[PDB]
Amino acid sequence: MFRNQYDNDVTVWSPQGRIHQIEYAMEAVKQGSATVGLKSKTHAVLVALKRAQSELAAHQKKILHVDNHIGISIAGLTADARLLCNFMRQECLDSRFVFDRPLPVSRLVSLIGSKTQIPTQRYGRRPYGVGLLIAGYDDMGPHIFQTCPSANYFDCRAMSIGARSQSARTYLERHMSEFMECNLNELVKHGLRALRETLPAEQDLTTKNVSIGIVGKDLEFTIYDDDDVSPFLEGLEER
Amino acid sequence: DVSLHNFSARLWEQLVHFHVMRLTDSLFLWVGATPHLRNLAVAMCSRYDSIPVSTSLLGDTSDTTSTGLAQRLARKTNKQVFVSYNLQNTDSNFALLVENRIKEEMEAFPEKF
Amino acid sequence: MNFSTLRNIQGLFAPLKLQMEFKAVQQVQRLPFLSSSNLSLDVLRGNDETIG
Amino acid sequence: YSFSLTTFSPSGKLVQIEYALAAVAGGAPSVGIKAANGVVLATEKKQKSILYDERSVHKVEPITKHIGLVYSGMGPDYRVLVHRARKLAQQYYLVYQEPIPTAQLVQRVASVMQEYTQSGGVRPFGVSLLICGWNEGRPYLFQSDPSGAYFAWKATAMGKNYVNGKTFLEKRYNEDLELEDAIHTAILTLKESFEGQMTEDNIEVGICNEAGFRRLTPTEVKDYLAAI
Amino acid sequence: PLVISKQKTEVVCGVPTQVVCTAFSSHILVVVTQFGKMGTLVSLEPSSVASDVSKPVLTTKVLLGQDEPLIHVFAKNLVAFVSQEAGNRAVLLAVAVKDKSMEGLKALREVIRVCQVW
Amino acid sequence: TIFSPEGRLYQVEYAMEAIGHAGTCLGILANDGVLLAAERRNIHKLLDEVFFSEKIYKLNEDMACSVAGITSDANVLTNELRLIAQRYLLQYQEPIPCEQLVTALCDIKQAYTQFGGKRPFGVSLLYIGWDKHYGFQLYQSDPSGNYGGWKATCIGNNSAAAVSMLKQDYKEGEMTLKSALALAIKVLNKTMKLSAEKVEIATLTRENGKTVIRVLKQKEVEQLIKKHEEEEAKAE
Amino acid sequence: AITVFSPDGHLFQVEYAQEAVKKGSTAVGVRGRDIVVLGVEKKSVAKLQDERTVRKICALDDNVCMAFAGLTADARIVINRARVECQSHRLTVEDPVTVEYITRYIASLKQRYTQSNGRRPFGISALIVGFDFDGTPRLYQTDPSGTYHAWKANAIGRGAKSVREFLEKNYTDEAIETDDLTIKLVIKALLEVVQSGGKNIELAVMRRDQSLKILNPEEIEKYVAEIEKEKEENEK
Amino acid sequence: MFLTRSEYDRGVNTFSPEGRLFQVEYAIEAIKLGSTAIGIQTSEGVCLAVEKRITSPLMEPSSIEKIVEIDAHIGCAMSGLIADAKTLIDKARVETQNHWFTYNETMTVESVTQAVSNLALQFGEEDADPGAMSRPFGVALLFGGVDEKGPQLFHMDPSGTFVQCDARAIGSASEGAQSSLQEVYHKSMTLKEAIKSSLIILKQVMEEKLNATNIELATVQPGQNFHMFTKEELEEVIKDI
Amino acid sequence: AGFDRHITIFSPEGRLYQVEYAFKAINQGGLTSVAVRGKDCAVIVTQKKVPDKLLDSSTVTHLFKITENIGCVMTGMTADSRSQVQRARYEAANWKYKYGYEIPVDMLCKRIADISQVYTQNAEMRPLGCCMILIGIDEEQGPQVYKCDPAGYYCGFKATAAGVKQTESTSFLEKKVKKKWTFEQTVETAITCLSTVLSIDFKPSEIEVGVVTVENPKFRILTEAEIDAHLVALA
Amino acid sequence: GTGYDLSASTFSPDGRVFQVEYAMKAVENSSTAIGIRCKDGVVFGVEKLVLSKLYEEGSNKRLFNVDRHVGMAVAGLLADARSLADIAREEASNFRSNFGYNIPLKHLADRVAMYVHAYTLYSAVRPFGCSFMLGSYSVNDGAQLYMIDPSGVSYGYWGCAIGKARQAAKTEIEKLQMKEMTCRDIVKEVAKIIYIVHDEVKDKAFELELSWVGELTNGRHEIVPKDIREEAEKYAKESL
Repeated sequence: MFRNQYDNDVTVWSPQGRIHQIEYAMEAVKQGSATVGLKSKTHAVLVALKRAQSELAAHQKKILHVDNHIGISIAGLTADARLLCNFMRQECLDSRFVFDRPLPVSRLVSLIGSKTQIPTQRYGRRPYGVGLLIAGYDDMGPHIFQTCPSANYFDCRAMSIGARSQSARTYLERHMSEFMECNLNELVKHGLRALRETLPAEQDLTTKNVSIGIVGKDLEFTIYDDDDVSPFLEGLEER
Repeated sequence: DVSLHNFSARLWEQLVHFHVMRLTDSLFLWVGATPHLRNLAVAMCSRYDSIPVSTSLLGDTSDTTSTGLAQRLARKTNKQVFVSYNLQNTDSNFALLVENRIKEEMEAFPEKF
Repeated sequence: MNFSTLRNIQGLFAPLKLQMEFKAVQQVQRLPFLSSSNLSLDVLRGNDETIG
Repeated sequence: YSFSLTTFSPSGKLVQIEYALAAVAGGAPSVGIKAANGVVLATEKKQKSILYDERSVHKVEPITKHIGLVYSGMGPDYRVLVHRARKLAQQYYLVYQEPIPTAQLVQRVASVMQEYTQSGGVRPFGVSLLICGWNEGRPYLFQSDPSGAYFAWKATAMGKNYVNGKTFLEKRYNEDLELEDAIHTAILTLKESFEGQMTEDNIEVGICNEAGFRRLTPTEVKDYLAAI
Repeated sequence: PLVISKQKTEVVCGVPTQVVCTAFSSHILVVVTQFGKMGTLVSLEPSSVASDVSKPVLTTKVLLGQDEPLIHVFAKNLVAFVSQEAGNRAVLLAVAVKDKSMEGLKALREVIRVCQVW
Repeated sequence: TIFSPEGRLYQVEYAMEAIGHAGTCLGILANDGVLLAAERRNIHKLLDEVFFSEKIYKLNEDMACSVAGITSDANVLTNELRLIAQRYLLQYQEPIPCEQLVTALCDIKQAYTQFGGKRPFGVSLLYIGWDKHYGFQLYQSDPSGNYGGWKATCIGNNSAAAVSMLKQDYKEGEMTLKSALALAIKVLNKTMKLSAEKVEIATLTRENGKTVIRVLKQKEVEQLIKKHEEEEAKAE
Repeated sequence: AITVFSPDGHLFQVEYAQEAVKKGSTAVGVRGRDIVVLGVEKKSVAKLQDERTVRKICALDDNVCMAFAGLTADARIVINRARVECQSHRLTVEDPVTVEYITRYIASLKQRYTQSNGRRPFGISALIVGFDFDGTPRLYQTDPSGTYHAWKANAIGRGAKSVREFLEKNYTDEAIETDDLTIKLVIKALLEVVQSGGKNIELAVMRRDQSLKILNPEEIEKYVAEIEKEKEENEK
Repeated sequence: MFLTRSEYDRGVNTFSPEGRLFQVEYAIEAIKLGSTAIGIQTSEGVCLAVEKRITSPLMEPSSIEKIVEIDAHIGCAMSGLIADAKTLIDKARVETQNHWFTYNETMTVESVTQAVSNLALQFGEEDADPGAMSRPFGVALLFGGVDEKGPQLFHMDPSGTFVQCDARAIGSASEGAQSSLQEVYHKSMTLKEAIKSSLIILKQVMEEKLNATNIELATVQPGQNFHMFTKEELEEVIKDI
Repeated sequence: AGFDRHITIFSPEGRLYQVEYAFKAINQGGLTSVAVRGKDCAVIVTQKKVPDKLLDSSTVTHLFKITENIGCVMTGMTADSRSQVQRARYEAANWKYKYGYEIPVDMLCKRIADISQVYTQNAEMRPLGCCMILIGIDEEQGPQVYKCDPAGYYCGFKATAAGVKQTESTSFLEKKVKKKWTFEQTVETAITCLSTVLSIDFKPSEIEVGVVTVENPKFRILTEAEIDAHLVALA
Repeated sequence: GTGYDLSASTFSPDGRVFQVEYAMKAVENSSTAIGIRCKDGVVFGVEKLVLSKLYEEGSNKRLFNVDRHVGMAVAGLLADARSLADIAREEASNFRSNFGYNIPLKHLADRVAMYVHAYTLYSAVRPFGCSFMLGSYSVNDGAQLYMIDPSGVSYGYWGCAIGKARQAAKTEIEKLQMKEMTCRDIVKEVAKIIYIVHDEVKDKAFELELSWVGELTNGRHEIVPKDIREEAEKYAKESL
């Protein structure tokens, strides 16, 4: 009842000590489909889900390639995702082109957070409305990172974002004790099983609504789509 | 090569300066009274339209002097023309005087345009 | 004595405050209108008692 | 008895200008008289306590060799306007190689004042100015309102109880008035409704002649007060 | 002349190149072409939300041409010092170069420095 | 700066309504001249017989104008008119046409109702002048930027009655300076008791190829009002 | 604020500008074989006003004409801009402009004012007629949103729908056989909303290799009388 | 326990409690007032068909252009407010011509797409001057061209981003047109079949009668250039139905 | 919306309520300052309060050194006072660079007041809630005491006060000045005025004293031993 | 303060700015953190709540390393704290580059406090919503401890506490004799206070974060070794 005067601008503090526009922006992440990310001792895997509509009307790019050792998955606003992807690509390309060495994932994530914090304090601007999952490999090994519209980032062993990702999160929490010793095949199987939990009790994974991105040691970032996901899909059991 | 030319004239109660840079089938023209650059446009002759295709690169979208001047110059010279008109006079006939002076300089020194 | 010297002597806040004041005062600006006198801008810039 | 959020009053005038005039009318009294040869400006400089230092700030200020002014209203606005007036006079002298006429300076100051009544995010000045000058062997006296509307007068007053001062001036003005008699009349007008004892330190007097404009030393003010 | 300009040509990495610099009170115009024509047009401006306003970060925008990260990186690393040494002034760059490499950029930076007008 | 749902400009309407409370001005065009008549709302005995809110300004040697509105805005607009006329004269070695001057001012007036975030000028004008293109002329203006030519018009307070009486008692091609002055005095008396010290009269004419602009004296105004009183007494 | 979309996908300011246009006087244009006719009805006439300064039909160039309906100051600004553009094109390209060229310029200028928050739409509609170099008559219409089309006959203002229905019913290849028939058709179309007869009709015509011409009230009355007499002859 | 008023659709930078941009949604909804357009891309080329509605017999049909030619290998179809698409069309033409004039190659469809999309997202830019565009464009586009990657088809909406597609329909009857396209499109179909299917769907959805004067049709092929059908070709194709 | 929520809107009686609220914000601190000018010296005395026992008392002060020959005491909001002090130092440095000699006290006060005046005529920024008192010695005029306010008004005084109990302090000082000073008498007068107004017997660690003298024109801050000696001499 | 609390450029009728007060209230919904200055060093302690088991250990740190010799503990909005830490790092690096020696903690605190205060004057920005403390040690300067709040006021302290339960923590700290103790006892005291002022029912399980800078570390800010943390936690649990 009393929230009317304090929930229209991002530069207005509520008498309770809150900013409602940031929470509203964070609410926009759940408007996209679900994504799952997990890592092992030597590999990092991203698994995404495509929209249930027909593929004729639109082709969706859910998993994007940033560098030879970094890849991301998006859920939220397409324009914000495009802006962030361009920023990350420019940063990585500048690092390589100048210093002839790859850019650390932690440094990249810190730069992203610093850039995204700015519009939450100025007048006449709005926060970014997209969420990111970042998978990379560097001298310290595999990495999984999560980004928030509130300019917060976390270091994760496994995480899921999107619409109705609570079941996937519960599965990941339940089965997280055996990810380290798994190889690539079992890791992708675990990711697919976690992603399947966000579907109704009768639907099943298909080659036309699954995308996979894999990075790891002695293997650059690669995206598998359409008929390329058949070897990974084969071997899965009934729900 | 690239050639540079510079001239000026007094219109009404102001001194107006003109700067011309000539390239290979290209032209850049700057007009103003103070050393400022806030407008820019480009026009080219195309076979898919009767008016040369043009677009605005910098400045306010409510000012059409640069666009029209670039279009007319591109039609006359059959080149790619960049025009930066920075004069800030509300009178609409002052641009006619500017265009007449530009034309006069054009027949005066045809090799620099 | 300029922005770099002020930053090196006092800190990052002083030039930021000066530029925010300049931008806030300069909001009275429009092209298709008549000529204007920048009284507050000259007072803040400190050149309200000298002729250029 | 009435507060309005509109732009134009029901009488056909700007509301903010009326409020600024109301602010002006609450200031200290000022008196200006034009004589046969010269103009005299006077004002009340009553201080709240003996702790003040009268030799610190002044209300009568010279613009150039032959122009001075006094105000009635808010001090800081007068201070910010005086510097601009001096700068305009210096610019005119530099450009035209001749002293600026009084009318031109009044016009430019009025234009500057009017500029602030149209833009957004600003407020009008809360002062009214009396300007005196000497050109071609002929004295001048002008008064300007916060909105920038100026008129030429022969005798006028503003501030507190300005209607009684205007009545007094109307009753006791002559076309062939001399400078000494003009000074005496101005001091008498100030003495009218003074609610106190007038000394040579709580009032300011400035005069303009063919030799220029200058502010009177307190000894001269005491000598003038001795005659009354 | 209300605007001051300088020009000078050389051969960089075996291909001829022309450099022209023109100074305004709000922009610096730098032309580096190997075809004799203006190709990609890039605008570099100081950021308006920079915390360090004495040495602010630069924002790169492509006005006409192909939009790639390499273009942004090349433009920034080529005219950052020109922007900095001119008193934090905006730079308008028109570049048409066949191939882009760090050695070519370092070679062209000296030619740009020789034609200083700021 | 914002269209009403019915397609109207509230700021312009408010400015016109505010002007509707100002002083009354008159303009009558004759066969050999044109005159302006105004009402002196404020008067004091201590004014300095110059800059005494003289409502009839002089733009050039050929033109003059009258104002009903805000005095400071009127001063700004008149000053701009003077610079425009001087600049055109310097450029073309020829006096500016009256219609061109009116259009030049009206463009500035109209720009403020479309651009920026500033309020429009609350001033109405009345122009009189002579030029070789059309001779004696009389125009009018309003804050919205509209203008038009007239033969007899009035702006300010109680202008509707003045216009009605002018259209009732005005005949084209048969009136001279004396008849125009008498009609103006009658209309002003009806629309305002009138005193000879409460009005200002200015006239424009040609004297051997030279425009002459004069302001009627107090004695002349007293003579005119005495003649009007004699005529109205003889009528009854 | 400006540039705000309605829930059903409309710009509020453009609709309000069109509402303002709807209150203007009616204008009718008809394209013939070798003549173009424009006609505007007069909303009100004051006997003290000069008719030269309130005309709603203007000539942009030697072969282009224009009529408008809506606000007058905005129309004046647009007309001045179009005239300057035509003069500049002639001076630079040493070729006459075309009707489509000037129509596209006007439409682009109108559209540019619906983009930013610091401006407001114009709020006028225009009808443009003329002849090309090869000798082809043209007729175009523009609206405040920036849309333009080509027509054989059209109307704007009050009663526009009724006049459009009348023109659709009565426009045939045998009704534009001659200039007199075309003028009679325009007058008949305009008389469908005017109740006072031919005294409130302003008419102008343009012929091939000829300048703009304005018909006199005597000619208008003669045409009206001929149309009426034909009406009773048909009615028997 | 009181019912109060609350609105979130006043500005373009305001989020609703559920995380939505109502101004952008309204700009997208503005496209429903336009005519229907259909675009199909096959292994042999791209086919574009649009409906033009004439609101009065006094109007000139030739004055309505809803299919334009960006270059010798790129075409476009509009739906919505035609006055808004002029800037985008001019920008695309200028970019393509400038690239050819400078380098003597042809831009890719993706490059022209990015160049156009940079301008359509001017609202919401970090340092956009107030004198530029401040609202989303009220028009949708359908780009079709042939590049070294083969035929391609792209779609844009007032949101400001392009998305690749295989068979897309826009306009007022987009739902029915897409429903019809779903059961017709297949990967092995040819250009003539695409033209026939698009014409059949247009006839099904149009309220008026298909008479080869109220429609437009164009195709792009790897061998030939952009081609727009004439009256005789349109009549010959329609008479097959 | 409203005549008191806008800094650039006059009230029907011609008042600016935001400036009055800024004046009221000075009393939020709860302290009082007194400045007294002598024959050849100037003395500023302020009240020190350190209630928390976990707070380092060496970091709490209100006396500042603008220049080697100019002192200052601030009353009001702490952050605003510190920002004002930094701005004053910057202005003094700029004046020295531009004109080749040290800025006078009256000129510095005038510049500060001119800066403060702009905040009252624009709606996008607010005035600072603090009051500044400057002391110094002129080459050809002697000791000088100046005072500022949020409204932009400044004047010179023989004795002045700021903060709470300002009216009582002025009433006390008026009688002494009218009755009618050596270096010892100025400090004693200031301390006696503060003590009588506050109705508290002072301790050497409860006040701060800063002085300037013609013989030694450099601003100096007294130590606790010196303050205790002065208190013993007074009592 | 209704009607005067929508902007930071507005004064209340009693002379208050309510946006800054709301910003300072925004710190009270964050977990508490304390810092105690000792005879030969400063010890920090943070009560950190666990969000989920899917996060790696060592993420979402609230004890930063501003430089080689400065430690920082934050409370409130995390992004604002990170930006302020970046600002502090930039200031320290600039001072090192110019003057050639390590910046004193007083100057760094003053610069950061002025930067924070710069955001409480205009209506185009909003005040920061975080508080933090700085700690340092030197052979010729001893131990230093400072606090900066959203209003922009900095002071030196002997014992400080920020967060949700700062009042109870301050009351507990007031009973200590830290002026004569050592770090090896201050760590246990900090652990005991953190365990005491924690709410078991309202908040779920938590973890304890500890650090010092002092003589035994030779002027460096580091993390407490695991054995010392375990001993301190055992002592706190057995005392509680």
